Amino acid sequence: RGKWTYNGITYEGR
Repeated sequence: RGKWTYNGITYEGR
């Protein structure tokens, strides 16, 4: 956690 990547878009939520 904290990191989500989808469609090449990285998203570090927490």
